[PDB]
Amino acid sequence: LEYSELYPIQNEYRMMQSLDGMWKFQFDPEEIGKKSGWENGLPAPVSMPVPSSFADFFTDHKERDYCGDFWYETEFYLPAEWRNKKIWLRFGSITHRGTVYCNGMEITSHEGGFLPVLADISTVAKPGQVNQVVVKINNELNETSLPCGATKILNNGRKLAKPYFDFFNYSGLQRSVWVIALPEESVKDYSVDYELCGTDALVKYEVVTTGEHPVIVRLLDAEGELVAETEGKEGILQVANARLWEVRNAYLYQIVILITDGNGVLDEYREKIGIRTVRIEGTKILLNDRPVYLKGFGKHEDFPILGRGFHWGIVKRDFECLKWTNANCFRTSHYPYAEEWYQFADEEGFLIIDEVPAVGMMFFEALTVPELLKSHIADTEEMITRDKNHPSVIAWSLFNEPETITDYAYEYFKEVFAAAETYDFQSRPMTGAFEKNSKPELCKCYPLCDFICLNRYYGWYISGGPEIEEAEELFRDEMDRWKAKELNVPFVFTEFGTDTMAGLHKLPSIMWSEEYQKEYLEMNFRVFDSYEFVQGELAWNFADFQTTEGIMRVDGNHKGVFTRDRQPKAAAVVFKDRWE
Amino acid sequence: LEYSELYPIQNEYRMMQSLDGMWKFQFDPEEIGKKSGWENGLPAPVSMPVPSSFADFFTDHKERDYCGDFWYETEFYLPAEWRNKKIWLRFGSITHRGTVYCNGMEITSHEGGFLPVLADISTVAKPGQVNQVVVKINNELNETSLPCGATKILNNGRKLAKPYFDFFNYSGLQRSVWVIALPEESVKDYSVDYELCGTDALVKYEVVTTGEHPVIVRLLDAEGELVAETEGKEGILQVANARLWEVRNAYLYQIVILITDGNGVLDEYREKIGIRTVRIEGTKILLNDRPVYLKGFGKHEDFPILGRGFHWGIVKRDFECLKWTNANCFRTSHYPYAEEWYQFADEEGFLIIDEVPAVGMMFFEALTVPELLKSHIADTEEMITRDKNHPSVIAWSLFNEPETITDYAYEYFKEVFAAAETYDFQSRPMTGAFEKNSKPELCKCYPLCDFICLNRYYGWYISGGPEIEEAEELFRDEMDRWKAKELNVPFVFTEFGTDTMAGLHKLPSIMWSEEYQKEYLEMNFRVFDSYEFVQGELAWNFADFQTTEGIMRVDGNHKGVFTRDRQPKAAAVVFKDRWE
Ligand SMILES: CCC[C@@H]1NC[C@@H](O)[C@H](O)[C@H]1C(=O)O
Ligand SMILES: CCC[C@@H]1NC[C@@H](O)[C@H](O)[C@H]1C(=O)O
Repeated sequence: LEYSELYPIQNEYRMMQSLDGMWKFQFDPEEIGKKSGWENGLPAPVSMPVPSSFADFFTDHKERDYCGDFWYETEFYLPAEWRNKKIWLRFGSITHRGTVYCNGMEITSHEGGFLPVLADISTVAKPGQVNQVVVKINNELNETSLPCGATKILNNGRKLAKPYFDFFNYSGLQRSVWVIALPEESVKDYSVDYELCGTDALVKYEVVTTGEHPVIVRLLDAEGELVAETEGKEGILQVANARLWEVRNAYLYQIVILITDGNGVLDEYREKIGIRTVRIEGTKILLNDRPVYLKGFGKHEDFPILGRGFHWGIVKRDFECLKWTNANCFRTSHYPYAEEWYQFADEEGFLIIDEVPAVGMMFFEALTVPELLKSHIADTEEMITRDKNHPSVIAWSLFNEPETITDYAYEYFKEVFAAAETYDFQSRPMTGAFEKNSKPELCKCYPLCDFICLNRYYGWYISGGPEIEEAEELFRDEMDRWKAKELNVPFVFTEFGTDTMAGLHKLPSIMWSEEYQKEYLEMNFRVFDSYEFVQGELAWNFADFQTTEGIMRVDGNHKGVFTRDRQPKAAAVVFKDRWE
Repeated sequence: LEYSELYPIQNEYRMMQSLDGMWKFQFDPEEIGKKSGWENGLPAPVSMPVPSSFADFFTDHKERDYCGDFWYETEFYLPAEWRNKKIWLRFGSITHRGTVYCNGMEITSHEGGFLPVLADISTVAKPGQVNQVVVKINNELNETSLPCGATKILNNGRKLAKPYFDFFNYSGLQRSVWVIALPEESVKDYSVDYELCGTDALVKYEVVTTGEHPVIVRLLDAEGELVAETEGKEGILQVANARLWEVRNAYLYQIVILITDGNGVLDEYREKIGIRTVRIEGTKILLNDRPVYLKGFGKHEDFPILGRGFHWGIVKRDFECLKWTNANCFRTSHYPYAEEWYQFADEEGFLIIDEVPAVGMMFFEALTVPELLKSHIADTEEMITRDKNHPSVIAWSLFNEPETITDYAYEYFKEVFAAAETYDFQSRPMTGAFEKNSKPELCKCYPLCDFICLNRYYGWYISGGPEIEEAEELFRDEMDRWKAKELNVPFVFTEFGTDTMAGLHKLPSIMWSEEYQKEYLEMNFRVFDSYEFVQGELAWNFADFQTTEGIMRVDGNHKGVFTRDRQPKAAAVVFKDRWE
């Protein structure tokens, strides 16, 4: 990468200033912004909160459903002291794609709406002056970038997003934005990997800097005491009597990376890390050499009014709810989340399956597929480079429900997995979520996976309601087929659930009632527990969330175990009791 | 005041750094923190979002309902450049009362949970180092501070808040927190007052600084061009062809206040202001010499999960909803809001009745009343000093539903109104909201008001439901009595409404149904419109909001016209159509 993914910090060598707040904002339906000097300032803006999704603020359909080019602007005062440093704009994300301008100058463009965008403004920044940032953003969907979809043209050239995925096309500046200053020679990247040696541990590391000066790496314990120190861009930190990062029982060391010259320090980067190993052994998932059974949910970045907008309050409530259910894991369905989610998971000892936005791929024979592959690999590189050093991240999900039964699909995913392996210093488990169409006798892609993730809806989409006993039989039939393959790999259910309207009660139960959600889960558990190789269950979904409007979605997706405002339906207790 | 209420800005002279994010947090039920040295760091903290109210994150009752002492902590790097500046911690608020520590040292204490707390850390700050802030907060209610209530002690020592008011006792660090650096001689306060002279305007001003050097005041138009300049701490800016700030049609000038010495500028403060006049003439409220009829709502700072936590997203959605109803006004029931609300009202041309938290006073013969009065006047000073220069703020509300029929109450409020007048350079209208118990024949306090605000619930608390025809006659009976008093002042209804459960439909309507809310409002409008001296209507409430639990509150107060997640009930269209 031509930039650092490292989370910004502030110390003697590194500075940061938050650009969060009310920005200026303007829709650009005629695509005339770059033609009309908008990169020097928007002509008729309104105020827009950052971070947030823009959609749900407005009271008119055409604003909520806006698809196309739209613009953000703000101004910030840059302290004189920042002069001649490497000055960067850092966006938590820009959804889905955009071009960053600063002081009227095009700086960078980025494709992919769920990972950091870094824009080097060193040569155009004005220290000791007011500076301007303008962002051209586009939220259209296509088949050459993730997540995939189409764009429909209505009356008067009005664009409408048509997702190939089941979540609302929220967009904008949905995460925090910073302007930062780095030293001219800086720590750009680092990677850690762990080995357990009895009561001791080894922290293997690599550091990438933008210069040739000497590197020192220190490890501090949770009280800030030095426990290990080594010299060099590559080395091993030996940790006596290591306190391991454990499931729902985190312990975090602090790694400190220093660049020195002679007597003085040029740069210092610090980050909390956790000493832990994750391995697949036969059909078991091992955390620190002990089997762990995954218990939790697929989630979304989704909340009333804010859309996918980041807010620590959402993190806090969601983790308190997760803990109350006795969960230990969640999947970042269906895109990398704000970095802050992983920081918190690290502190709370939660396990994360980190997922790239490869959703809506079902297809692999189109002439656009080479471009799609490039995008998919790029997103994978960015995700892994960003998230690899979180102890919470124990697996990568490289797709959700693609077509997998053709040789077209196999050669495609072979390239993605190959690329992912080169990016992850830890080589931790890689997987993807399979839809039912990926039949055991047909699927060609499951051998690429370290463990297999299944999304199954026996009792909802297949033989629901009065046919639920047939659903169970069909479920066991498929699992018997997987069992007979004797693949000797763990299986994790990454989706199963029923749309459930809070307050809809019926005796006997019906599809959409709270009682049916309970009965469906009970049936699914009976099936899960019948197969030794099942090693995890992540329910779909943690909470009701927004989707595209349609005849199958009653104000979004109601397969939540919690309501959208984060309150438990009856089925939440079923999970709580089972996972205890 | 021993500090500045001015909103923080960043420029060559003034620096700011956000402390928002995840803080450390610890409950202190045994009241042991200070004797245990917690000001040096919390021993077993959890993470808590700032800004937010802490209550609704947790999944246990005793955490949600916690009443007593609790502590916050965070750390921040101070740039070395900030040395030789005056360095301050600035809390948007600390709810309800607290003591600020920095680097282990007690800095300041504050009583009053809805206005800024400033802590001068100049002498203890360590520029170029990590610094620590710890805050001890208490959220108990009593009768010597606002808002009033009691604190119940359960037999096991556990405390429970018992409000005398109808909103949940949210508390914590509910607004943004900054650390800021000011020049050693700085602009501390300023006041503007307007006079309209044909097509021109006069901006009279006073500036208070922390030194004796010359002051220059400039006024810039909305495009940044100079329209007026004067020298001196007191003066008049002459504005040719002034573009007045108008209801729902804002125009904002920028005032620029400079301190200078012989070698140049020492400090620069800039703020947007709007040229407008507010006057009461007979039964009319005049804005820029033209009558205005107030149309809008009482609001709350209240949102799912965040509690009263500030978020620009809530501001944006709420103002879009307000504009959609064709409103022009809201009251900050029942406490000053975060400053950002007023900034936005200034931009959107909304009128604000700014209200001090004098709620729950019904009582004035108790030995504790002199201390309550001092608290009330202190909050009034802070509110008016903070908010006086907003063009949106057209009136001060100095109470909500106190006892007003005794001589004790009259002497009390006489002092509050006198104090408020001394603090407001503009001498704008002052008022308070009266309950029904303040009968026209018995109330002694309405003559203190420049206009009268009535809270009335004819058709809800009085003769609701099958008796609504009687309610209308009773309402007209009271209004006929007010009419016969011929007070020649405007009346504004500041509360009227019905609890309404979204989705409860009945024909014929019943109390709590959406249809009844519509019929109740239609009845109230017929009465309002029967009296010339009625000059405004602010419905209770904009949105459903959280209250203490009880047999009368079904998950909070449902008199909202919008739901808590900001969607319109049937009655919302009734307002929209009337106010259009
Ligand atoms: C049978 C595929 C189910 C589908 N899987 C992907 C999720 O993103 C959707 O929300 C989920 C659903 O339809 O509920
Ligand atoms: C008869 C007084 C009514 C009362 N007034 C003050 C508000 O803070 C309450 O919410 C409102 C209510 O009970 O709805």
